[PDB]
Amino acid sequence: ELDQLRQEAEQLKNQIRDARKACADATLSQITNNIDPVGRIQMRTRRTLRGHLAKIYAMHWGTDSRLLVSASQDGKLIIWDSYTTNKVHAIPLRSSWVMTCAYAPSGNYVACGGLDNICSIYNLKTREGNVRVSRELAGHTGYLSCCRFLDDNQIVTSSGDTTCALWDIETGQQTTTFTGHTGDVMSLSLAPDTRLFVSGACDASAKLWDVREGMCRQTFTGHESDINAICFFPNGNAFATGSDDATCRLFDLRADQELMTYSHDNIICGITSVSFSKSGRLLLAGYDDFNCNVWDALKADRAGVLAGHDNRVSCLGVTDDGMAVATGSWDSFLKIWN
Amino acid sequence: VQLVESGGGLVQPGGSRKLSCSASGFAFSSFGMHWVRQAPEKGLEWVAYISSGSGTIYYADTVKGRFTISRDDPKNTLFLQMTSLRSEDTAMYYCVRSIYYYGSSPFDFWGQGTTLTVSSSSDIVMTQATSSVPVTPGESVSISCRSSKSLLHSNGNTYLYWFLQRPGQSPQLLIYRMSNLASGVPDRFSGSGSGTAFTLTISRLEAEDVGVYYCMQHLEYPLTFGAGTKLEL
Amino acid sequence: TLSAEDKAAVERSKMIEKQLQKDKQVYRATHRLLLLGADNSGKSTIVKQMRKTSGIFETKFQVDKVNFHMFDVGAQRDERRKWIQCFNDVTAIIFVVDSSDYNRLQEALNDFKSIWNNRWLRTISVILFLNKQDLLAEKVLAGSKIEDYFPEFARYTTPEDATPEPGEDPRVTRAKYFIRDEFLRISTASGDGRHYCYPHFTCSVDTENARRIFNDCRDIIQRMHLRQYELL
Amino acid sequence: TASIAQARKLVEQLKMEANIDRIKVSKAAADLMAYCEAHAKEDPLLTPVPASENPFRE
Amino acid sequence: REVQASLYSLMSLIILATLVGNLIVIISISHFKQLHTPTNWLLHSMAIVDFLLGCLIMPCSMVRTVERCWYFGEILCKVHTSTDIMLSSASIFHLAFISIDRYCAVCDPLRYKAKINISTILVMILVSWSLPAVYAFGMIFLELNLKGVEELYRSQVSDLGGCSPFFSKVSGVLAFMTSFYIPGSVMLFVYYRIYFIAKGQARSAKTLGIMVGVFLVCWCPFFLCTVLDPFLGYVIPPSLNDALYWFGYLNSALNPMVYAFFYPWFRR
Ligand SMILES: CNC[C@@H]1OCCc2ccsc21
Repeated sequence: ELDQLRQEAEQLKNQIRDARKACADATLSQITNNIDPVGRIQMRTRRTLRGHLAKIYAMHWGTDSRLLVSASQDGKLIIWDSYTTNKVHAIPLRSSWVMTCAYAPSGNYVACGGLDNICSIYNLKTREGNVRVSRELAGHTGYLSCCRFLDDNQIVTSSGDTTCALWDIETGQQTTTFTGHTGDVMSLSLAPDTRLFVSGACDASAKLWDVREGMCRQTFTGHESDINAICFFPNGNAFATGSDDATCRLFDLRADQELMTYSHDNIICGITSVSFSKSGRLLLAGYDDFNCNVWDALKADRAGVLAGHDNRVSCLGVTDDGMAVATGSWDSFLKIWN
Repeated sequence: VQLVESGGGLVQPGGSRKLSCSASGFAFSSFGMHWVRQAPEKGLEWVAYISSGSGTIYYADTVKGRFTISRDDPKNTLFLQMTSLRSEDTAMYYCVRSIYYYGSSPFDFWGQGTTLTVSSSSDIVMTQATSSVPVTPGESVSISCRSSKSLLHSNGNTYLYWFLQRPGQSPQLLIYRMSNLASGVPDRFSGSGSGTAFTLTISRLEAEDVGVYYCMQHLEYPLTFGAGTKLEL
Repeated sequence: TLSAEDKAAVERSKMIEKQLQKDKQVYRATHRLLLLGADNSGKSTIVKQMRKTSGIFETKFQVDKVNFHMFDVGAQRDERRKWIQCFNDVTAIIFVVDSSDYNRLQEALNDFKSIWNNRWLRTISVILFLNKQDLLAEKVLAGSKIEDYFPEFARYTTPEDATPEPGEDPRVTRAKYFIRDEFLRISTASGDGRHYCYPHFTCSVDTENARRIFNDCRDIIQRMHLRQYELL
Repeated sequence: TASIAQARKLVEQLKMEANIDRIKVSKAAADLMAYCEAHAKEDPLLTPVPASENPFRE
Repeated sequence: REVQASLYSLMSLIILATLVGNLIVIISISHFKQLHTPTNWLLHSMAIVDFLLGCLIMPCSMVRTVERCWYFGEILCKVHTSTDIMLSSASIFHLAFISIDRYCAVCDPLRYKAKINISTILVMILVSWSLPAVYAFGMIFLELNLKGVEELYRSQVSDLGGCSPFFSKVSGVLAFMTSFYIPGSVMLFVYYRIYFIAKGQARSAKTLGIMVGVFLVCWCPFFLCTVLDPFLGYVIPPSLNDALYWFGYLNSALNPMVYAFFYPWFRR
């Protein structure tokens, strides 16, 4: 009937958890105590980009380190110029309930999708001075919650129908599909080598995916609530998560463990975005109480605050070279910090 | 993308005639419409410049009180006006495009041009090195261009262009802003510079490369041109 | 802004700003509505009367030179607790119920209780619709009763404020207003003077639903502004 | 029952996930300090940059 | 004197209160990015008017009545009186347009943001700022208020040192009308119908009482005395008239408080 399944369940549970607990010799705090911290840091607003009507949900830095893109509920994609505070392109959507956007590493395409079960592709470089749609992806059941680029031809999308899917832009059909999540998944973080990527869902569990074989590898658990922001360590061996219970955690791939947890008593709202710095020392995580925060990754301590947004923070980006940090919010202004 | 203009010919001195340029196959409303003029036997030179939204209209020092350019954004057609033609009104008129934003490549597509014949300061001056050089199909070629003043700007950008009109063909674009390659020209072409003297270096060579090569500056409003360096087999 | 190129850059970035101004001017003069319901409820016919695995649908109706945009969510997952955050700026919610079934109404009551009390759905007034009333009449003149599933119907009396328009049968009106009050009890226990409930009695073909929506929206905006300007 | 298909795949996935090696916290921690100490020099955000160097001045 | 020192104390308190109350509003609504709604621009414009009045014209007429004599030239008298007229008329016009904005908000709720946009507010500020200058300069510098009353003006007031403005039989009535009767009627009518609309809705309203009480206790005596004095035969002691001008002034002092500190949405 059903007695066979649970027996194997606790069998595997006790087979894995004992080894996982035994591998944990000591916490990172003991080692990191000796390192001199960095102390107190000032960050100041250096620009303020204005022009969006409604709230803002996404942004993505370019490889050029000078261009960036953002999407809004009024149905707009706008491509800025971070140096001279200019606008380059203004793209109108078809479905106004957009939730994510991406900028191609080669700087040739952008993709967006949301509460229409479709991810679109816009071609920035053509012979006619326009930006047009070129490949519109249908096949998902739920809303799109994340999307990332591998190259000019392979794109990874995350959807509300509990399945991740690797696509092929040239033909428009999937080449792989990932299953294993009970609840709808919210975000995915690529690897620096573009051969693996982690995933997060509303199930308080994070998994590891391998593109080439299309099969899962590991499962990470420990959060008390759902996960709505994940970011991958620059080294290529760790990642950090963001939950709705005022908690951010650090995880290790090879060790299969849970590292320091970044929480404070005076915080009640839920994290919305997480990002690192070029050297991995700083973690920048915006919060629903109108304020971003910055932490010391090694010591798990607050070092200064970046206030100045009137409403919720929804997106957060750090340049490739570490020059500047851009923050977006529901009050429709992006503030650059340097 | 195809641009076509019609009209022109033989007129008696002092007349005024209207030239129209018709554009099809692209979003004309978002492009500038420079008028670069080529003398019947000499190098290129400016005639006018209207921006995309008809905001700014520069004119040429030689002709400013007689030449007016107008555009018809709905019908998508470009116009030129002249007054009291002199003997100099014999040169060649071409329809050029351009587009300005971060990372753009101005001066992309040129028209076929129209022919008109008339019966009987502090400008940055640039001069090209030679006028004719014999070449071998497979050797390495180099051309040099000189500018009176430094072209590099405070924002770290050098405004130099290499066009290379081919015989019997309208001009083209190879290298834009010193060290950047144009839209799918053969990769053998390249460019290098220092700030005042510049060199165009072709690695291999083919029968197509024959023609005349030009120099152009874009640091400050007036757009001066080089003389030309013909290559013969 | 020294070289001519940067001048053309700022000119382009100004043209874009003018286009955004026009878009904002159009965006300001339009009201967005969210339509919710179940499968058995005739919300599939309300949209047709007003008028591919897609995820959302849009329909447009104009009354007295005011534009209303109502978004009906199509093929989505059952759980809505995650995509409901995008809708905390709309004017009102048009809830729909089929009051003929008498047994699959506890689910509707729980759904209303969940929607009304959502933390992101505060400050949003809800317009309640009671659909397919002729079926209730055609099911109640034969007697399948409501006492089978709702025992407390036996101690219910028609309130004095009731105004039965048809007058076909007192029991019809008693049961109708019983269901109305049963739905209305949910909103009264909370809401603390920030948002309301506007019940109605609708059937299949009712060519007055647009006017009801218009009047309810007008009476929501007026209350909001009066609250803002310290007059309530 | 008809849920035998869903039942097994969890078992094979659990068997697969068990077959992964462990390196404990010695290699896990030490790599992070090595990387951060090596690359802390060029970090622009961590150490304030000269006003002439950064491009978002004034 | 003790009386003079006390009067100077009240006058200086009024000037300081006016300047600080207007500066707070100006700086706050100028800097803050979210507080950029068009009605806030109307409030900003009125605040600038009031600050200019409090910095320019309050001290002159402060000095100008304590010793009961004018210590400046004859050319200065015309400029001050005319600028005083301009600034007071501008303040009253700003109050009148704030009241319609309120009426357009409540009486027509669906088409509020479609019609009260920032182009209309710019037109409102331009009309508020332009016409008072026109009719004030035209009446004062091009002498039309002294027409017909030159004899008494030359005889009694101009013989001694004084800078008291003078109004003829028709000039006083025209000033009374154009500066008090139209805006007063507009505000009364508007803040009166909203009362019935919000008494019925709460069936299924004293703040406007305050917003009318100040405007009518603090200008009615002035303008009534101004329009009635020529008919009586010039019997009003000027010592009273000093207390009148100061009414409006006191109005200039208290006006930004009512429209800024009363509302919670600006208080934070
Ligand atoms: C604040 N003083 C008001 C000013 O005093 C001179 C006469 C007059 C007429 C309109 S307002 C005015």
